[PDB]
Amino acid sequence: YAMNVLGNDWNKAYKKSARVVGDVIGKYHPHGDSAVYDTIVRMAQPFSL
DNA sequence: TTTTTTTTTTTTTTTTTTTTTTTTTTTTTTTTTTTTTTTTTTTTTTTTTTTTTTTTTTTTTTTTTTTTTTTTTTTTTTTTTTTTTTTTTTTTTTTTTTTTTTTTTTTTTTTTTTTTTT
Repeated sequence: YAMNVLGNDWNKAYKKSARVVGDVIGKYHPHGDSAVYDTIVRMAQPFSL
């Protein structure tokens, strides 16, 4: 939801992971960074999903 | 106004314990030295027809010493018991998976101050 609200569309240019993690932690997820980034890393990598 | 009782932290330095620097013994690790395997070719060894004079088996008969034989008494064999080892259920502990809670370190760059050595 944070990546959709930011506008991280698949055909648009990339955005840094720090901005997305900061936006998620600031707005939606109250559980602090370094665990949202692990979920993002797992969702990105092709041998896990 | 002078004088009298009591209380504790310090002059403490010494005894006990703890912490921190040390170096003998069995378990790793790199080296040299000896067991394995594949090619060349090479004189050398070795596979297969022909002839040949040989020397051991099969007609026949003989005996004697190993094959018959019965029996006493041993002694290896088997029985029970118990110990030692092997092997497998049982239990315990530890590790990895993915979202969470927490933290912790090493260096550049300059300029100024402490803090030891000569």
